[PDB]
Amino acid sequence: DGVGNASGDWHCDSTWMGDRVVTKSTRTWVLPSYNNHQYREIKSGSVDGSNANAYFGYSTPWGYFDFNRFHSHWSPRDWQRLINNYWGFRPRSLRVKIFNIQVKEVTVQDSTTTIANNLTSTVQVFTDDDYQLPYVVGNGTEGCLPAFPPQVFTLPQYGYATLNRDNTENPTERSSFFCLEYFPSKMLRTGNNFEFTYNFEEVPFHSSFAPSQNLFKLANPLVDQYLYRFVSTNNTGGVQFNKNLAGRYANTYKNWFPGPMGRTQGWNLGSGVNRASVSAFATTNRMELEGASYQVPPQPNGMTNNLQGSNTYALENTMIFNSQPANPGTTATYLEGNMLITSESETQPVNRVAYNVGGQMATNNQSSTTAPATGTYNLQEIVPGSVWMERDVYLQGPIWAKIPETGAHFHPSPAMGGFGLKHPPPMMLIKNTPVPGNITSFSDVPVSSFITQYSTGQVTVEMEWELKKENSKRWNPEIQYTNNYNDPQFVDFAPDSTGEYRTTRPIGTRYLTRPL
Amino acid sequence: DGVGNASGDWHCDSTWMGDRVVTKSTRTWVLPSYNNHQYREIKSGSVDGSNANAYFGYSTPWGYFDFNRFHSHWSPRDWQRLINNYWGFRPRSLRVKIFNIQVKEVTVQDSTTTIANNLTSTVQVFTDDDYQLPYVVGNGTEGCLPAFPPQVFTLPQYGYATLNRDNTENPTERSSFFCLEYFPSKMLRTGNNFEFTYNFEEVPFHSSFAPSQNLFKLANPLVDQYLYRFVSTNNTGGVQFNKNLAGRYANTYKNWFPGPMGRTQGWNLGSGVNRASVSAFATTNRMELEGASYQVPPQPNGMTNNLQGSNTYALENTMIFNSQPANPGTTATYLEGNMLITSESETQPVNRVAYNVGGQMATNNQSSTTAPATGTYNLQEIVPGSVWMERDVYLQGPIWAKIPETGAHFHPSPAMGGFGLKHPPPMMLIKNTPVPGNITSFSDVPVSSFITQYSTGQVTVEMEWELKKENSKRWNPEIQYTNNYNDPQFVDFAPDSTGEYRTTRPIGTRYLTRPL
Amino acid sequence: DGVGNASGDWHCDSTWMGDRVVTKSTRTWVLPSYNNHQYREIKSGSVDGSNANAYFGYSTPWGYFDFNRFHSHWSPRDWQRLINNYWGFRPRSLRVKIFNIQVKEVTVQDSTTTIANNLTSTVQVFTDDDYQLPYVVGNGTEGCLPAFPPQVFTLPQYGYATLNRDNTENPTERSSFFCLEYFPSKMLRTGNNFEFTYNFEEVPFHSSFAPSQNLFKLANPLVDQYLYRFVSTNNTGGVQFNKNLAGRYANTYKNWFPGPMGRTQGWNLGSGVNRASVSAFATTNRMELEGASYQVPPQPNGMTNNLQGSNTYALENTMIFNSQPANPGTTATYLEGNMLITSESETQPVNRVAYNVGGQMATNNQSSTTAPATGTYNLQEIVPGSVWMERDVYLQGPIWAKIPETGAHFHPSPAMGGFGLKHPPPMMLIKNTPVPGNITSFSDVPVSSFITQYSTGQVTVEMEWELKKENSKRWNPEIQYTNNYNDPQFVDFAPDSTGEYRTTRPIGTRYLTRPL
Repeated sequence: DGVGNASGDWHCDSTWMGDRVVTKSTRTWVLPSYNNHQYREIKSGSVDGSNANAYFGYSTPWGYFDFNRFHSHWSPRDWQRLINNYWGFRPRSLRVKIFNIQVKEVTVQDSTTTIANNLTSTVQVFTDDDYQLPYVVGNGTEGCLPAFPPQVFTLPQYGYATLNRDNTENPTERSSFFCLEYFPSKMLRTGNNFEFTYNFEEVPFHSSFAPSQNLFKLANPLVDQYLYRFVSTNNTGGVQFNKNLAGRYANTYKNWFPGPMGRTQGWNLGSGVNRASVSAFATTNRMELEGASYQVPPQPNGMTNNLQGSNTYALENTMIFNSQPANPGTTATYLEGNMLITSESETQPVNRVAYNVGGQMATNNQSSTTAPATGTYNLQEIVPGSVWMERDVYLQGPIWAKIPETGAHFHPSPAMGGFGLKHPPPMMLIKNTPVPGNITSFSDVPVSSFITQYSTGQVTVEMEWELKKENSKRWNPEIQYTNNYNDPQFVDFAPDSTGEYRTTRPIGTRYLTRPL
Repeated sequence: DGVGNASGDWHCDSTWMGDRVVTKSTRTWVLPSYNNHQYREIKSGSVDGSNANAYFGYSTPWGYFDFNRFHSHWSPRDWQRLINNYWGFRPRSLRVKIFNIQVKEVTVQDSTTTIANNLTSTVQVFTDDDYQLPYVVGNGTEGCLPAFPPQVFTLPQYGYATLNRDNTENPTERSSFFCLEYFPSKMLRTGNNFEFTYNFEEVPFHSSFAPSQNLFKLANPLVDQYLYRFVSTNNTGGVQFNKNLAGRYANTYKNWFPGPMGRTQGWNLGSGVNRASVSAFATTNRMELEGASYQVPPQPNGMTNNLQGSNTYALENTMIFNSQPANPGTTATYLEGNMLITSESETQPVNRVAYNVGGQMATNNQSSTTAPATGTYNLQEIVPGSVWMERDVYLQGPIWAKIPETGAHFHPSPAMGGFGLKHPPPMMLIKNTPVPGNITSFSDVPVSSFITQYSTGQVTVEMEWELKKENSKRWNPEIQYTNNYNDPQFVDFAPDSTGEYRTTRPIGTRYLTRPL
Repeated sequence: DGVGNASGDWHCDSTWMGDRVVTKSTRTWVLPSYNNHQYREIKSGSVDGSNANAYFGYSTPWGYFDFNRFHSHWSPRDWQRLINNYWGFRPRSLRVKIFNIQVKEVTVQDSTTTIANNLTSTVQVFTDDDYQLPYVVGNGTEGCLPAFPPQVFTLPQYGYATLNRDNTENPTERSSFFCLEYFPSKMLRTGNNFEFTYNFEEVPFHSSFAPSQNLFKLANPLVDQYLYRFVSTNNTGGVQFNKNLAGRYANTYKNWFPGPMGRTQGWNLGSGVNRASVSAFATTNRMELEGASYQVPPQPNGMTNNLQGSNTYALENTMIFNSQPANPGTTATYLEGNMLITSESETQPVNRVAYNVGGQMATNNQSSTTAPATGTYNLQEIVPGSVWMERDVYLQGPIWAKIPETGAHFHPSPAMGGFGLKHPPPMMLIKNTPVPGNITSFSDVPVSSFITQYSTGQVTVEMEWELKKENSKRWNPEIQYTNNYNDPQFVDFAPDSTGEYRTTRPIGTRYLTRPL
């Protein structure tokens, strides 16, 4: 339309309408001109003594919008309203809007650096709707819409790794290059706006409740089982049985089993002595792939990293966030006091404890001459009639992940939590259209001098979520997420005296309970 | 209606109508007044040297109807008619009826103990249709409708365990209390009756056939494979191949694999020496959960506990029933002569043997200096292209189990056999409405003196089952379940001279065969 | 619309149409960027030796429009036309418009500080229609549309106090943070405008008349009462009566009583000696709240601060304005010559005098041995059959106050005068949308460098008022507000030689009289 008319309005809200809730968020973004308008091939060799660190890829001059964190859509208080009242939820639709664009030209003649706005410049924008480009959004990386609405953010630069050859920096004949200018995009001048809608594919509700019963003790403690059990042999070797009594859960027959587990190492937070001067890496859990060794946090779903009322944590089975945002490439050594360490202790009635052995079993064949022997195991995968709880979602965590296209997968639920999607919300890429400097003669060699500039604008995301109403018959009152602080020095989830947003705790999702 | 009119009739039957069969059972039940009308919080610490035995829960004054045993619906002879002719079956619907109620008041003045009937007293009854209460029915516990129709049974008391804290008797802030009087129930006087219907959710047919072929020998024994195999290296290290010949099953290429296995210990029944003076517990298979060690019979599906024509049994992978019903809390040491030990030997062509190693595999990397080494394994979970047979159903065993609500499970088929249901037949609870004794003054303190009483009545269950017709082209005659006894001293599955029902053998379900 | 077209026109007017009068005001406002775009948590401890001064709250980067002063809508001359002719009035509707916006960018490179206009920048605007935010408008604070139409004003910064803990600067777990960007707002570029309408809820007319009779002397001075009164006891103790004569008002029986009073201290203005070297604070009237002592001017309604034709003023029961506007945070010691001290002397026939005792009453029980004793009181609250006059409204005073939501209040009429409203004219907030400076690299840390800028525009308020026509039968002429000055050196309510607006007197509202 025009220069003196606004292309959209500010919307931040939450509208609860029974079975649905609609969240809206608007933020102000700024977009730098990345790479100075060109593609570069980026690469690395073996860094920090690990060739799993090697890669080969491309950085592009595009930036993208990333809103795959819950705090980008939920306020602390609406999150509390959700986890204290519902049993589950899932995303239904998405609507995005980019508007009020402003391109600024920057000129640094004689160290004066003046910023003027360029009314005729454009930004290009497109969404990759067929998933033809490497999807980098759901991998726990930075650059999402901020938690707090008044914050202004920088869009991150799009880049991707393709195939490297033999754990070195070199490409292979299969490494691909994707040119993003090879997709159709819209061009927007200062009076233009971009709009985009999306519907999620039917996914299972997240389970925002904790189990009120232990999986191995579902039998009625008042009645005995009509099943018996082998309990020994007499002085001659003949077998003897005993009836499974009422409430002797250590012996009853079971119908269901706990989920898969792979033992992780346990460390003590706060009080609780640990081995001094250790170097985690050398002894962490790894998986090999293409000849290299990778750490695999947070480990696959089906375990619990903490046992309620204990300070031992299987740290690599844990999501660890920082209480605040950090600068790029920081190598500082943070301590427990700076972190937001999550705990999955409310799944312990169903998920095995990560730092303990998973059980034991027969190692030999007993005979008149050999005594029965058993041996414990450290890992155990899926068996039939197995049940576990998926990892929890936090307000500061990720909403979805793309399920990789390979044609074969098992139980597509991402290790970091959230929804696993075949076709997730498409990537939205954006860049400042290049504007050439003063060029006076002809050359077949591509132009390399540009006017420096950047853009800024507003972005609105509108998500509809479907809720699963809590339907309990528990008599006594439940546990609820509550604002409880002893002698607060500042309000949590609010700006402090400096104006910086504070958050002292990770807020999970399981407060309500249910009988198994 | 009224005192002198009966509220229902007696129905026991079986109606076969092609693809369906409808069973009806009526029994006479008696209901004691449990706990003297009050809820109690029950609990236990570490019993028998195992804190997996600890719990915290509640007993209620309610009793419930449990008809989750096949012999509650099938006569020995109809069961035989089913397993000798069909390939499978599954439950379709359920209809329950409680009628002809009679409340009796018991007065023990001067050691005379007279029983009179109280025409104005009620029983309360309800079904938990939304599964809001801890479901205790499918956990192999006692108190089901009896096998034999003339038997009168006592309804069991409803109780449940909730969460205990740290393997001790104490509750946690998440432990829940469920008050059952907090549901809507019907009240029945002597002229009233209760009726309830239910439809099962589409489940897979049980497979009542044994495989006529071994899974590893599905190739035609007359033709060779067009695939080759590595057979050695020559004096220089160069690799050599050999064609896979006709009928050399030890080498053919396979497409499918046997199901998951976890080695269990094997013991000899009858003839066959075992290690003398053993104490099973210390070396049985265990799974850890919340810091405690639990035995897990019958182990997960996918194994066979016995090898046909052998007396070695992997006893913990076995369902062991008693030939007769036992008294509550018996600590007697039964011998093989008293038991009904089931055998899954007819799945051996597809399921690995529980007391043997599961296979072996590469442990190193061979080179000119090291010889290839291999190591056996004792457990192996699911892999792709795995096939196994679920555990069999017995006439004296369980029909269904509730699949626990956790949001994540794999292959919901219960270890003890039967159908795994998301929404199983709802629990039916019943209790004698309390009647206060002589109270002459007012008190804010709840009444604690009641008239003692009990009730009795009839209960009819009507189930429709769908059958899968056997469609074989086998030429020679099949194996059938048959009444074969050498010199019977009494008729089996009949009352003896005392009037007590006899059953000398577990009747499984696989007699018919099928080619894989 | 566009850059070269104006978004609205200038309207200043007054249209009298019988029973209604419509006022319109347009002003030019300027809006600074407050706090540099961020929220800050502001707080204070015990200041000036009083912990009632402690608080905890938040300043925001928003500013707001405040038109809750009568002089924002009335000219001195229309005010005179209102108070000389009507008996009352009340507000009926409100219409607001913000237009002709202009955002200016300010750059201070090399001490040149140049101001350019930025055609693409926005201001955000919204009205809090559900009263979800702390309402700070009706609390006698600065920043309203100016009295004189040519004046340009700065919008004040929105801030609020929430709960502090124990009269200290610390918050409590109940202290709330309100993010204003969490409401939906409009964005306006230089061609846009915002419009908003509101209807007041039916309120009682203000009473702009003075009583022509004294409340205790409503009886006809020509007739005696048919009631008698106790006047003494004879030498034996027997009681004696006397008839209440005609016009002896000191004794008649009364039907109605004066309003509530709490004694305030009286000081002499002009001529009239006061105690020398006093420090008011230590002896002013206070109310305790949460453990702290607060001064409570102007005291609750129902008293008169001055007795007509006297120079004694109960200064804390008085509204004291300054003859001119002052700078922020001035600690100057003003003298009577600089003030506009209001007087409520025209309510004296009905309201008790604040610096005098309120009356007296029985303190003992007389008997043959004790003489009747009495004791005066300093405070007396509401009794049944009590009548008083509310405080007057001045041209330089406040129009409305929000009645606090607590569920319980008595006679919601604000101490400072005006209308008390359940749902008052919603707050209108406005801010300059932030525009980021030159950002060249990505960071997850929020942007903190902005282009400095400010905005300006016009604002039009249109209020409809309903009038109550004066309907007197007084014969002789009334008192009227009149422009009377002996030897004027300058015209009052006009700009002086410097161009600054002068106002030498507070203009109340009661000139007309009425018989009680």
